[PDB]
Amino acid sequence: GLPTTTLPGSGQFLTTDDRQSPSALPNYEPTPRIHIPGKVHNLLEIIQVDTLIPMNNTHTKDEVNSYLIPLNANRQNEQVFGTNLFIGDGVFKTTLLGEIVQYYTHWSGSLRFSLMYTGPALSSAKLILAYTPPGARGPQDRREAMLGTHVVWDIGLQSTIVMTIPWTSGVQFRYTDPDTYTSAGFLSCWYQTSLILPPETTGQVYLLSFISACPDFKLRLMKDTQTISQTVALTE
Amino acid sequence: GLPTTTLPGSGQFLTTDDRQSPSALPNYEPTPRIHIPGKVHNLLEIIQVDTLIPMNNTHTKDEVNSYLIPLNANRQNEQVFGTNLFIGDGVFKTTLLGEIVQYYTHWSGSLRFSLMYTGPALSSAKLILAYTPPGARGPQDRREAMLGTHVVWDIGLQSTIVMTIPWTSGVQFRYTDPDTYTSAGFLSCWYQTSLILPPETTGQVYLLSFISACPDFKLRLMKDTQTISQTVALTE
Amino acid sequence: GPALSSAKLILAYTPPGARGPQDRREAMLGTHVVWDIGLQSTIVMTIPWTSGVQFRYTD
Amino acid sequence: INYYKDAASTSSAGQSLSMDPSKFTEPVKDLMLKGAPALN
Amino acid sequence: INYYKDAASTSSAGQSLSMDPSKFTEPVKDLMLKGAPALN
Amino acid sequence: TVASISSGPKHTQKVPILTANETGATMPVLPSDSIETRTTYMHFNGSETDVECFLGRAACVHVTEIQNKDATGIDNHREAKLFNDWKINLSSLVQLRKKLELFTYVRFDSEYTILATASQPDSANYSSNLVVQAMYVPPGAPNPKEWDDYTWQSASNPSVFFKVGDTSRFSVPYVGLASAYNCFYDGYSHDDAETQYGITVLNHMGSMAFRIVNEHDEHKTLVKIRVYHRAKHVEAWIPRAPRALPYTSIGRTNYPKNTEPVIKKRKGDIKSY
Amino acid sequence: GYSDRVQQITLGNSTITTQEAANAVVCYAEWPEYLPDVDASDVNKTSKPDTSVCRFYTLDSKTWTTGSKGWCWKLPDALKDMGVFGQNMFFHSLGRSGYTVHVQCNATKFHSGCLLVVVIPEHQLASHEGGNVSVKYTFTHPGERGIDLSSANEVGGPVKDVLYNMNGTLLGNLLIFPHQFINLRTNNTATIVIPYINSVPIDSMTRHNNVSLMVIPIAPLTVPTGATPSLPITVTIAPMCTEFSGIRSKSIVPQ
Ligand SMILES: Cc1cc(CCCOc2c(C)cc(-c3noc(C(F)(F)F)n3)cc2C)on1
Repeated sequence: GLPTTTLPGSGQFLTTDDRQSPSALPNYEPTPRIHIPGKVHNLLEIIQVDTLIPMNNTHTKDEVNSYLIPLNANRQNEQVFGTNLFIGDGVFKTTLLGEIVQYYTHWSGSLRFSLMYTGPALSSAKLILAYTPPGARGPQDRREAMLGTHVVWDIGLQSTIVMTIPWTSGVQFRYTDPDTYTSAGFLSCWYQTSLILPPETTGQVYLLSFISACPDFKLRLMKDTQTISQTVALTE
Repeated sequence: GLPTTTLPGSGQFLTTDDRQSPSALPNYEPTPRIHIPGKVHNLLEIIQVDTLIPMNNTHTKDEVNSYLIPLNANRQNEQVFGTNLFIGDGVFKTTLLGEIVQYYTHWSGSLRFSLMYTGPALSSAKLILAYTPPGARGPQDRREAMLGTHVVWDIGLQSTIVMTIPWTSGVQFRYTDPDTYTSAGFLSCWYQTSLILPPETTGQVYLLSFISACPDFKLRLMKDTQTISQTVALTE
Repeated sequence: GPALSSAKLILAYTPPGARGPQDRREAMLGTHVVWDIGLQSTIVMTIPWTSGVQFRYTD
Repeated sequence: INYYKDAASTSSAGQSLSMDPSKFTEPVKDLMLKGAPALN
Repeated sequence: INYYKDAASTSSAGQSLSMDPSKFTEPVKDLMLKGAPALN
Repeated sequence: TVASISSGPKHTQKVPILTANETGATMPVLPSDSIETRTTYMHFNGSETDVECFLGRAACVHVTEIQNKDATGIDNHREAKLFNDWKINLSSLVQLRKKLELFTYVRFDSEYTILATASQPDSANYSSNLVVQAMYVPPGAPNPKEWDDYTWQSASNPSVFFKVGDTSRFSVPYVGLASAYNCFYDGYSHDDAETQYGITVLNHMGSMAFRIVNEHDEHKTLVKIRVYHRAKHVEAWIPRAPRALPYTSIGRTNYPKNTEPVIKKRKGDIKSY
Repeated sequence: GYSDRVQQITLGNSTITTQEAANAVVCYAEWPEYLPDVDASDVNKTSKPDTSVCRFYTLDSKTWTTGSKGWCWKLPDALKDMGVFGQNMFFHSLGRSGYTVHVQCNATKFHSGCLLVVVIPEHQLASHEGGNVSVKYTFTHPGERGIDLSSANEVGGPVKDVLYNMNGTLLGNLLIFPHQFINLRTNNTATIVIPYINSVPIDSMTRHNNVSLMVIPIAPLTVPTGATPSLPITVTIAPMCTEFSGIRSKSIVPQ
């Protein structure tokens, strides 16, 4: 008999431990693997795919319309939209990025924010997207927004503009859960010139906004999400 | 003393675990082995031996007659017999194949179904055996059966016809326990021409049917069978 | 038609043995070309020699 | 590694990996070739 | 060191370390170069 | 591994930030494509976001109950909870379900941990040392009818015997009939007008029965059983939209009627911060 | 002068052209292929009709109006009645196939609108009744007509809320699936090549729909002053690398 001394923790069940255990089905031969396209190895792989942002929260219920960012003709200087950058809440909470991000406590890296114009081909416009890094308020006019990271977007043949929100922070990681010290800043869009519609054309044109992560992205400290729950066990 | 940490599961008795244990009879010398014919290494070995199928269930009790498939003279087009292919139930349930198959949860492979004619030598007949793969109903006439896997059997000198039920499935394994998604199809037999008896010969001729597995066969996930039980422990 | 107009048509060739198609679905089942009207103004659809006998009468 | 002196105390043997059904499927005196008439 | 005979009983696999997002991010037929007009 | 390269001023015909999302592609645009950057390193591998790690921890997948009490006169042991069973499935408790449903097909080995805890709601002179028996009853195996059936002999079915208050642990190889488990299934068991729809017809894994081996004591003991599942040697295919609305049933994608909006509504403008 | 915008696809005796495309998507970057021996289970030699089934079939056109919610088709269901492909579908126990989906919708440089064209593998629909109600066979087998998301619920049918993808997930995240947009100002066609995706080598083509195709208006249709307030949308699908196995009687399916 090999002399041993059991240590504290013996008999405990740590849901996170990774040990060996006897197989209840010895000699069982599992089914052969066959090729299946679309294999996923890391969640960081899929958050690089962008999905639509319900930037237009404003409605009384979930609607296709919450994804449509309204643009108005012949408006100058004015603001198109705005939002803080707590990717684990607000407009981002239901996106694929926000959804996956909420399975972790910490995040870091650069975000990829895109805008696709859907107005008529014969219309034109120049908008300006701006990222205001933490430390100051969300910009209240174009001049203020323009002083920080921004992109002047000329609408045309190439329908989409991709503005990056470069990782701008002192501490190397932020909490996915909205935390002040760890705030990411603000995102806003303004009319650089203005939206011009062609003759016989009337009303509203919309912008579609997307969000995804850059290969920059890091996510850590896995945890349960606030995006799902139940009161009783489900039954068949 | 070697420091250790006991893990969850300690003290458990998994009937399926395979460990070492002290011998209660140290230095005991077991009896020498002698040669004994008929050694069995794998159950897949014996299910390749075919046994009789009680295809003729129809009786009020178990009888030699449930193994006799009646054949009638001067009948054209008509059906001789039919059965679904749930090898773990129905006609197959009591056969060696069905019996062994029920000790496992999953099965896959090809089945070997045979028919041996026992009518007089001077009689003749041509029958057609058909296998209808899953997705359609059991055939209701020869034309329908003939559209699928089949064998036209000419009765003669060689008394037995061996029709294979080739593994025809999408999913690579099926449940031995009758399950719809996992159904194997149908088996039927019809008169290709008809049974002709010679002069001074009268009545019924019978067919004997056999079932066995091809080397194709796979069986997995061992389990208890529904073919045996008791209410109280047996005594001497 | 005018440059600022648009259209998508489908040309179909129905080889012998069946009637002239009576609707798009029927025509679409045979040799065809979906033509997108645009910059290149002309669509060229070939009527490939589809026959058993190697020659036909002009009459 | 075996901790005990007796053979009986060791764990399971591991797949025989022999598998020859013929002693049960073809216990005939004269070899029968698949395809050749069973009764010549 | 593995204490059990079956593969299923071993512990976690360890980082795949493959990581190729392109099958989801760029599943396009004609390769698109960053910087080149998306629609030429 | 660099996180960002050094990148300076720019004035080109090459516009990396102008794309066409209607192509269906997400161009890999980087910060260095739109701003002047400095060199930084990743110092990160992404270990914790590997699917092996994501599904690689134990999650409670089922809670059930059995009890030790005099069986005398009980006509339905199952109903009396003299023994109980669980129609095995991983979509009853929502936390693990949402994770698994992040993919369409999933393949892995499973490590189970069963925790049994005792409870004596009314007058008892002591807590008894009960032994639980968890037996796996695959489709086709005879189901127990009485807490002390011949079925508990478990000659071929695998089963564990462990003390209440203790834990049971073992792993199971990938037992799917196909090459992978389906998290979703847009089909039926056969072409029938009334048959069930969804993975309900695919995930037919039998069930596991639990019972307390001990005979009854004077008092009654309530034993609660919790099953935990940990996936290992993971493979996942076809990522999908995460679940947004609450679940209503095991296996179906059904969501409750008159459900509340899941997307937050702004306390103000679309211009609000 | 080759462009991402101009394309030609020829399958069998059918050809498609488009002068306003936006490249083309190949699901998970994998082109369809036949079933290799190493992955096969079913021992039957398979049938490959080739050009007689691997050709473009055009479904009935849909009408996009200012109030359209979207449409949903299922494969192979949508082609269950298309020439020889359909016949083979019911005469065989098993089958496997890939497809080239081509959605068409043209307007003018004055119109505006944006359709999301996406392919969803194993799109298991939800019952509008909630609880544990099922969705009867017929309702997930609409055939060529497809399911109209703006139509009313019906007993035994699926929920049709565009916002929840008919399955309890949000519309905005449909982009994780191989998709493409038809943004009238840029586009006029969407093309998606679908490889066979399943957890089994081959499968029943009547009781299981491998993927469903959805055409969903995101940015609503907008027509110029006094113009017809509608636009037609046409869906053309061509099977590719189609294999059939286990030929027999021919299924008789619900309704
Ligand atoms: C999806 C999905 C994947 C799975 C795998 C279920 C595994 O099913 C089991 C379980 C839960 C337990 C045992 C088992 N073997 O021994 C025991 C005992 F200890 F519980 F008896 N349980 C065996 C199988 C095949 O179920 N749904």
